[PDB]
This record gives sequence, C-alpha cells and structure tokens, in this order.
Amino acid sequence: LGLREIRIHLCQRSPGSQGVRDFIEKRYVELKKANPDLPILIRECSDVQPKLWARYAFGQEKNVSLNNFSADQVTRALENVLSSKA
Amino acid sequence: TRPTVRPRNDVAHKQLSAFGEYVAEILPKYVQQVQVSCFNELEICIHPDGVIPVLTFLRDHSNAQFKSLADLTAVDIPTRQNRFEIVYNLLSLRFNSRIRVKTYTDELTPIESSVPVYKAANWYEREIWDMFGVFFANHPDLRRILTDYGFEGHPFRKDFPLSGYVELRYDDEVKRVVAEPVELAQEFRKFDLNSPWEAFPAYRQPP
Amino acid sequence: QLITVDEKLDITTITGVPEEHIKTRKARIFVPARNNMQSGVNNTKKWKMEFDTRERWENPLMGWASTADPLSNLVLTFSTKEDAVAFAEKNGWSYDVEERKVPKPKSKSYGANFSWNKRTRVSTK
Amino acid sequence: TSVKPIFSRDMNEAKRRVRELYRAWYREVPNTVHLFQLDISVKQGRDKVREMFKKNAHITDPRVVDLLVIKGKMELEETIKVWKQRTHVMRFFHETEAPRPKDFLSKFYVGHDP
Amino acid sequence: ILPGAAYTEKSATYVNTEGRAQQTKVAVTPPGLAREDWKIIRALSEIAGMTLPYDTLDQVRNRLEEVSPNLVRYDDVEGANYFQQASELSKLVNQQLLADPLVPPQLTIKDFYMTDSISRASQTMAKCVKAVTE
Amino acid sequence: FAYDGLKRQRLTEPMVRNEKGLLTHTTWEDALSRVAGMLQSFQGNDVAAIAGGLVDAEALIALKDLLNRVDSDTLCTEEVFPTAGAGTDLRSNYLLNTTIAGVEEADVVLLVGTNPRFEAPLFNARIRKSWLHNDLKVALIGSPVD
Amino acid sequence: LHHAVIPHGKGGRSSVSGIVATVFGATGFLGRYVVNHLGRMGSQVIVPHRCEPYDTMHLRPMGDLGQIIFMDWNGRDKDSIRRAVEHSSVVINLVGREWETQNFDFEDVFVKIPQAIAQVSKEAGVEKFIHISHLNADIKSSSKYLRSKAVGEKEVRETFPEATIIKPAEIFGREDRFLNYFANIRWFGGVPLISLGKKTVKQPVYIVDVTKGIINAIKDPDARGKTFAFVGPSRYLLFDLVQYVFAVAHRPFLPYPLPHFAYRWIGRLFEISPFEPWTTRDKVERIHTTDKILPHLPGLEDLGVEATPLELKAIEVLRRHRTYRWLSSEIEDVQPAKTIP
Amino acid sequence: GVRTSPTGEKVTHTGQVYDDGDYRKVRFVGRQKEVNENFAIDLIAEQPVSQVGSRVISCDGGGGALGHPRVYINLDKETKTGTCGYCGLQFRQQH
Ligand SMILES: NC(=O)C1=CN([C@@H]2O[C@H](COP(=O)(O)OP(=O)(O)OC[C@H]3O[C@@H](n4cnc5c(N)ncnc54)[C@H](OP(=O)(O)O)[C@@H]3O)[C@@H](O)[C@H]2O)C=CC1
Ligand SMILES: [Zn+2]
Repeated sequence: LGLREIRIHLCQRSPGSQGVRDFIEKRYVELKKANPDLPILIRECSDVQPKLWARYAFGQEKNVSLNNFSADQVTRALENVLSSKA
Repeated sequence: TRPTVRPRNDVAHKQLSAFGEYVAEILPKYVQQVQVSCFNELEICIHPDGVIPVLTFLRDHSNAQFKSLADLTAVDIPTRQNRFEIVYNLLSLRFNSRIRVKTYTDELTPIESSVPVYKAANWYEREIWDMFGVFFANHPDLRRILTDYGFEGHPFRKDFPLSGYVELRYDDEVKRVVAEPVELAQEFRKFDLNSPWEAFPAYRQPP
Repeated sequence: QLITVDEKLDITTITGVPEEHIKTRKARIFVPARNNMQSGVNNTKKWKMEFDTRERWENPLMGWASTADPLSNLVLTFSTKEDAVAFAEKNGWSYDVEERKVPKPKSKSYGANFSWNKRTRVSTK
Repeated sequence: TSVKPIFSRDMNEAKRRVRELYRAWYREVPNTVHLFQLDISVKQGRDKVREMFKKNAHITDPRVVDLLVIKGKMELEETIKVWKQRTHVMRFFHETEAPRPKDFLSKFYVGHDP
Repeated sequence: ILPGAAYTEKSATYVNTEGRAQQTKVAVTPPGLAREDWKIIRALSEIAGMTLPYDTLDQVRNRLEEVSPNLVRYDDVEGANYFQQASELSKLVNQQLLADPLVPPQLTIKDFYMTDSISRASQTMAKCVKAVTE
Repeated sequence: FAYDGLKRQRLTEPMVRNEKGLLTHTTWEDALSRVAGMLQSFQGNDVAAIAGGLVDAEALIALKDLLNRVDSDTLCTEEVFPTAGAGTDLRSNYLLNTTIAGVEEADVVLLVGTNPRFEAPLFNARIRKSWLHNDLKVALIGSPVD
Repeated sequence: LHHAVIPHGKGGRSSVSGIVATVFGATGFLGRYVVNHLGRMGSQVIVPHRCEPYDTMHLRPMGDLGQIIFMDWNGRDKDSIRRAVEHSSVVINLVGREWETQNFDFEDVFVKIPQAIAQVSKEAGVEKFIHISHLNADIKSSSKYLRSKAVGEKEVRETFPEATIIKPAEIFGREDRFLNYFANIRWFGGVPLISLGKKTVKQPVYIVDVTKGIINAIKDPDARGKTFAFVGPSRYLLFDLVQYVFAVAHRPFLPYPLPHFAYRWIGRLFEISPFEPWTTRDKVERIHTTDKILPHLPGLEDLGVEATPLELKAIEVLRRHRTYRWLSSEIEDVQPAKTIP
Repeated sequence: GVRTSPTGEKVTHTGQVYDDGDYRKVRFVGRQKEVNENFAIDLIAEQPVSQVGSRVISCDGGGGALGHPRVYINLDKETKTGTCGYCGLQFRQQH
C-alpha cells in the first residue's frame, strides 16, 4: 500500500509558490538523490495554487495545498508523504 | 445618364431628409437615429417605449398621414445585445411617400402591441411572435399562426437549424402521424461562398 | 416600471431546443483562419461560432452523406468575442474560445535583395 | 439590472401564475382524454402534466417564468378548442421512440455520440 | 485488437516539442466500429470492475490538469526552470561515450517519407519514395 | 500528403483469435470482456503498456489510470529518454526551452546528433530563416547532412 | 461484418441497423408489425409476397427509400425462396392460415412450407432463422391446426438446428382474430361457449410484445437454438375474458352453453364459404384449448420485453365495436376481468 | 468495355460493382442494373491524332459556340501528343 508517485504543481512567478520555488532550488536535488527510484514530477504552470499530489498503490491519490507554505513547511509536507504511507 | 447605373434622385433625398429631422424635432423623447439611404428610403430608429407614440403621430399628424401599415417584420441579429430588430414599413397615400420605423428588443422583453394604431398589425405581430419569439404586450389574441400546433422553437431565429429538430411520418403501429428526431438521407451541404477580397470600399469598417 | 432581476440570462427553457443538443454540444468560438490558397484577408474579420462535428454515414440507396445532427450546418457570426460568448452562455452551450491570430508585422526592404555583404542578396529575380 | 417585466414583478408573483396554470391543466386532462378518445388514463395524462412542470422547476427569472406560463396557456387553449389533433396530444408520450440507454457503456457500443 | 480513432477523428491533446499543448478537432468520425481511444479504455475499466472516474472529454481533461496542469493551457508555452538542479543530478552517475559516430536515422530524403503507420500506409508517400530513389 | 494513408489498412472492427489462432471479427462487448478477464487475473509487474508515436494525451492518462488500478507502473513509450539524474522529473530536462520562435533571437546554434531537416522540417525552416535574415551561425556535430 | 452492414446513425428511419431480413408472410397480421419495427430503425427488409400488389401498399411507408423490397414467391417453388433469402442475414417465417383452402391445407402452411424455407435458408448460408410456432402446439391435440404446428416445429428444428422458435399464445391487437373474433359474435345474438367457458384458460399476449420479442431475438446472440414462449401477464377463464370483451365494447352479453358436438356442426356450416370463413371447427377447438404452462422455456422477459396487460390495450382494439352512444367511454369505465392466480 | 464480374454483375465505366457478399445487390433481383455501355474512355481513344503545322493549335471542340471554351495547346514535346483538356482530342506537330 506504499507510495508510488509525487507531483508538485507550482507557479513560476506567483508569490503563493515562493516557498515551493525555494524548496526546489535548495532541497530537491538532495531529496531526489535520497529517493533515486521514486518519480517526483515537478510541473510548473502560470497562476496555479501550489499543491502536492501523492499516489499510493492501486491508484489512490491525495493532495495537499501548499499555498503560502514556507520552505520549511514544504519539507514537512513531503516528509509526511514519504513517511506515513496511506 | 449612364445606361447601366441606376439614376440618383436628389429632390426626393432632400425631401426625405427634411421630413426626417422634422420627426426628430417633434419626438425627441423617443427618436434615436434618422437616416436616408442612397435609393431614397427614410428610416426612423426609435426607443421601443415610443412604438405607440411614434406610430400614432405618423398615422394621425396632418403632415404625416401614414394611414397604411405596409409591413411589420423582425430581423434577428445574434451579435447584438438586443438581437431582435422590429421593422414597421408605413405608407402615406396623401403624400405618396413611405417611411420605415425601427426599434429593438431581446428574448425576454416585450413590445407594446401596435394593433390600436393599425389593425393590420394583429397578424403581423402573431407572425413575429411565432417565428422569432418576441412577445407583444396587450395583444388581443397572440398565438402561433404559421407553425404547427405544439411546435417548439422560433424557426426564423438564426440559431434555429434549417431542417429543425423533429420530423413527421405515419406509423402503422399507433395508426397516426408521429414526430421523431430529424434524420436526413442526404445532409444539406454547406457552401462557403464569400470571397476573401473586399468588394465595397465605401462600406469598409474601421479597425 | 422596471424590476430588478439578479440572475444570469438563461433562455434554454424557452428556446425549444431538445435537451440533447444543449448539454452534449461543444461550441467553438473562433476567427476563421485565412484560406491559405488565397491572399485575401476579408474572411478573417468576424468571429464565428460552430458546433462539434458528429457522425455522417453513407445512405444505403445512393451513398449520399446522411446525418442525424440538427446543428451540423449551424454557424453564427459575431462582431466581437464577447458578443459570441454572451450568446453561448444564455443558450447554455459549453464553449471554447480561441484567441484571434493577427499576422505579425514584417520589415520588408526591396533594397535588401542586393546586399553588399548579407545573405539576403538574391541569386535571381 | 433593471428590466421591463412581462407580467410578474418577482418570483412570488410568477409562482402564483404557475399554480393557476397547473390547476387549469389538471382540470382539463379528463376532458382531453374524453374528447380526443385517448387510450391513456386520466392518471397517465396528469402524470405527464406534472413531468412537464417539473422539468422547469429550477428557473429563478420571473421573466422566463412568465414566458413559460404564456406558452403553457397557449398550449392549453389549442387542446381545449380541439385545434390540436390526437397526433399533437400524443406527441408528449413519444410512443414510437425506442428507449435510448443513458449509461456510458450502452452509448459506447451504439456510436460516437457522448 | 481494439480499433481506435486517428488524429483526424477525435478531439485529442498533443504537446509539441516546446511543451505547448494543442488540441485537434473531429473532422470525420472513426470508420466502422472504431471508437475514440480514451473511451475504449474507460469502457474497458468499467467492464473490468475498476471504473475510471471520468465519463466525458471535459472530465478526462480535468484529470490531465491534476497530473500536469499545463496539459490544458492550450496554445500557451509554459516556461520550465531549474536547469541548475537537472545539471547537478546529471553528474552523479558517470558513463562512457561510445566510439560510434553520431548518425541520425534519416540521412537523405528517401528516409523522410515513411516514419509512422499513417505515412507507411500512404500511397502518395510510396510514390514519393519511388521517385527520389529512382 | 500523408492523409491518404488514413483510407488504407484501417482497423474497423474488434478482433480476437479463434480456435485456429487467427484473427476474426467480433463485437465490442465480446472483445472488451476477453481483455477484461485477463486484466483481472494479473497485477503489478505482470501488466505493462507501450504507447506509440501518435497517441493522444487523453488516452495516455486513461491507460495509466487503468494500469495503476492493478498496481502496475510499467507505462512505457517507444522513444527513449535517459532517466539518469533528474530524468523526467523536470520539464526543462526534455523540452525545447528556447521555443521555436526563439531561434530568431539566437546568434549561435549548435546542433548535436540530429537532422532537423527531416526530424522537424518546420523547425529547420525557422533556422534557415534566422540564418538568412539574422546572419545566424550554425554548427553541427554528427553526420554531415544537407 | 461486411462494411455495408455495419450499423450507423442514431437508430432512426435513415439510419443503418445492419439487419437484412427476409420476412415470409409479412402481409398478414403479425407481419405488418414486424416490418414496421425493422423499417423504423433502418433495416433492409425483403418482403416476398403471394398476394396482389395492392395488398402490400400499407407496407411501403414503413421504410426509407429502398429499404423495403418486394418479390413474388410460391410456397412450393424453392427457386423463388432462394431469390428472397440468399442476400439476407436473418429469415423470419410468419406463414400461416386459420383455415384450410382448396389449394393449401394445414400441412402445407405449417410443415411443408416452413421446412422448405429453412432448408433453402440453410443452403443459402443464412446466419439466423426465426420461426413462429404456437404455445399449444401438440401432436395429440384435437385441433389439426395445432397438430401441424407440432410437426412443423420439430421439422424446422432438425433442418435449421440454430433456429430461434417462438411459441406465442393467442395475440390481441387491432387486426387480431381474437378480441375481434369475440366482439363479432354479437351479430348472432347470444355468445355460444363450450361448457359456458368455465373450463378453458387463456393467457393472451399483446401484438407489440410479440413483435419486440422477435426483434430482440434477431439482435440477441443467445436466442439461437432456443425456443421461447411468448405469453401475456395474466391467465383468464374464457368466460371472464369474453365477458370482459363485451363490457369494453359495451355490447349486451348473453352467454349460453353449447355442447361440443353441436358447436362443431355450426363450425362445419361456416366452412362452406369459399372466402375467409367466419369460424371453423378448428377455430372452435383452438379457442377452447387451455393455454399451456411451460416454465422450462424462456419467455418474453428473457428477451428484454415486459408483457403488456390486456387491460391497457383492450380499448385500443374494441372501441370500434361500440355504438355511437358508447364510443367515448374511457378506459376506466370497465372493471378488469377476474384473473387466475 | 463493359465487363461482367465473376458474380455476373456488369461493371460500370466508373469501376463500380457490388462485391460478392454485398447485400445491396438484392436491389437488382427481379430488375436490372442500369449500365451505359458507351464507355467514353474507349470512344475517345478511337479518334485519329490530328497532324498540324504550327507549334500551337486551338481547340473549341467543334461547332463553334456549341463546343467548349477555346483553349490553346502547345505541341513542342515530340514524345507525346497535345491533348485537349476539355474534349480529349489529340494533336501532333507534323515534322
Ligand atoms: N393469434 C395469432 O395471431 C397467432 C399467430 N401465430 C402464427 O404467427 C404467424 C402469423 O400469424 P398471422 O400473421 O396472424 O397469420 P395471418 O394469416 O394474419 O398472415 C399470415 C401470412 O401468411 C401468408 N400465407 C398464408 N398461407 C400462405 C400460403 N399458402 N402461401 C403463401 N403465403 C401464405 C399470408 O400471405 P397472404 O396475405 O398473401 O395470404 C400472410 O401474409 C402464423 O404462423 C400464425 O400461425 C401463432 C400464434 C398465435
Ligand atoms: Zn477540345
């Protein structure tokens, strides 16, 4: 019943995604380097509320809003997805 | 006098222009536009509230005397906020002249019935209601006139399809004529005829 | 005396259209592309509304193209995009709007055909 | 947002016109079945009247309601005066329509229409 | 074999090399018993008991928006960033380059005309191939 | 001119193998049930899918969502792209980030292991347009193609 | 599928259903409904007919242009049967008389002609074959009509093993010889019945139910090699049925028993007409035969058809039998007949 | 020339013929397939090629105003003949 895929949607220029943009610039390479086999799909799009998608076994999905989240809270939200697995 | 060109009659153009501004001066409450065409037809464009006052003035005023309602019709122009243009074509036997009066309305707004001004308008307004769906208030007996009993929609609207939505046939099982969704053995063929080159510069619209 | 009506214009219940051809249709609002075979631009001035293409089949008797779509030939003309969108909302049609494509302005120079040192020098006339 | 009314100035006034029409349609069905010699029952006809009123229960524009009542009244006048024929009265029941399944799979089998 | 629709026969989304999303329009309907491709799989899922949660073209496009939000921004090129990170990760695993010279599959015009099922089935392309070779 | 291939070799009916192992026409209901049966007996790595070159995005997600419901992730494409490092995690890694119109803004173009004339004819046309009007410089690593 | 038989359209008059059907005996009572339902959806119908062309005119408006094709045929001429069936995908056999003529007897119409059609249809490679038999078909039946149905039903089974065989009860409809039959007895005063109609039970079935069942069998892949019993939803005592017929028609009902022997004498007297007999001895036997109960055979419900009660459609058939005084009585004015639970 | 298919059905000058197994040929049963047996492709090939002296010749199809629009045919290519695009007559430059 474990995790299969993670998607991060964010805007390139919006201030609501600044923390998410910060997280990718700083902690993405080491997180990917930690999980070499787990697809982490970062998909930018203009004027979209930043959001996290986690896909577990047999297609179950959950999404978390990251609007206004800090670089710290993004690390927390992913750390939830990578830790507890629904 | 070039043989193939329609001659221009300027005495009538001046006469119609004079009467046009005469109407506008007398009825500024309702008249929005007055124009005369290059083939000498005067059109008065009015606010819909002025249908009865304008038509009554044109019928009764001694310098108008438009006693005959030649025609009353509507035009559907979907791009407009008020899509329906209502057109009264009047004739003056006394002054051997014609005038056109135009107003507007939409799907949900009624127009005052002009039957009290011209009894000719009774069936014309029934036709406009039947074919365009424009409701006329205080009409003596408004109801479909041209379409089939129970027909749904207003065929002369531009968004009504040419072949309609239903068609009839005789069904032997129920021993009566039945109505069913329209299917055509040969679809009507749409032709794109417009040339991509401008034809009439004089009517060019600014960009 | 005027009344205050405070809802979006909806005329779907008084248009006579069947339910199938309101909810299931997809209207396209667009300015037609210029037919590439001709240089005239006079057919790219007005906005158009068309509906999604549906099945056509061959008539068994003659092989003609039969259809069951009452809207197959319906095309509407509008002055502006807003007018077309206003029409689509009150009739209850889902619609897609494609932005107008205006040719980009170009810099043309006949004298550039004879450049002293640039590649725009033409080898024939 | 100030528009000219047709009849009813607001929804409460319009709804009263709806109920007056519904009573007239409800009372007329027994005569319609008798006069047109329809094989349906008085219950079947009255159920059809309900069905036609129920499909327009989501309207909140008093003007749209007034037009529906106007068209309903005209629709009733044709029936009472026997301007309609039996074919026109029985067009409400679509007796020759083969039912069209509304589920995805049944549609998927029969064609491309959604 | 499940017969599907060609690109002229469906309203489908395609993303070009820029990442620009664009949609086709139905010009004709599929032939015979062929069906819209996403509808075949949706129909299959219901039969299999694992019904997918979208029954129309618009709904399945809402699903595309949840996976990659730019797949529904039609005619828009959404910019993509973070080349610095993609370059850092590309240096983790070293690998050798082959001694083979870089040779594209298409060297001359004859190699251009047939490259997919549609053009392979095309008699006009076959005429073109015969012409350039001969 | 390849549109005339849409009138040839077309699949117009579902097919299944008969007792002789030969393809024979059948109905959607039969063909779908036969596939539906096998899909219910397999899970995970036993079920895979390959997407060809002409597949639309609506079909691509529907097939992924279906195979994800048997806990399969083997959703593959024929065209290769290296997965090392970022792989497909970052869109910039597998896009033409300058855009087609951006070629007109470049002063140097370095082409590597490609024949844009046949791979992307209208992208090669854009390069020649810049080559001609902007005096663009072009360099190529690979087979010396015209 | 050949490309020209793949369905297209939305199921209307101009659509293509993919069915190419030869309907034998399409000019009778059941035939006009079957042809109507095939034409509605855009089927190619071949109507081989024996009668004068004027008597097929009511069939012409049932199909789009070209969809109804008429041919001549002779029940004894097997060349004329290949011509009619050799382009078809389904063959429907609806041939039958309720009387014997000088030229055709019950064996001819219910054995020799059904067998010839099936044997020729089998040779032509016709995929599907629908044969109409009778609910009460039995070898030991007192009615020779029903004895031939049993022999014919069996013969069609060996000849065309994959044939769908349908066994309807008595059918009621505008042009039936059932409800119309009872309503017409008024011309003789009382209504004679064997044992006062207290010994016979009937389960009549609506014509449209039978037609829909036939049409669903063509399309249902599981109807092949099966035998169906098309019966109505309610079983009635004959006396209750005939009394209800007279109530709906608003005609005075004067039943009186008539013994079996004396009421064959009347049947023999009506057989002398060289025209269509008003009644026959065999007709007397069939009307008084109790409808069989055959639970082992699938019914209308197994073909997606929901049987129509006699009460909904009796007025549709019997209104024309009323006098002016009663023409406008509604459906509710007559209480339903008592049923056998 | 009008041909008969192995099913016996005549082949039209447009190449149309119901293939064996096409139900649609039932429409001809007890009737006939209307086929015009003067194939225009064959008739025009029987005309002699006309030798002319000039490099350019004109064709109006004959009959002046009763023919087709007047066209002009180049005859410089000596491997082939100049054919009228309206009526199919052929022309040749004599030496
Ligand atoms: N109550 C019912 O109606 C029931 C009917 N059935 C069976 O259903 C079938 C049709 O019923 P129905 O339609 O009422 O019967 P009809 O008598 O109403 O029509 C019978 C058809 O058979 C044709 N036919 C009869 N004899 C011959 C013949 N010797 N040669 C050629 N054609 C012939 C007639 O053609 P023409 O018109 O040219 O004479 C007619 O088209 C019959 O098999 C009947 O036994 C079964 C159970 C009950
Ligand atoms: Zn010529």
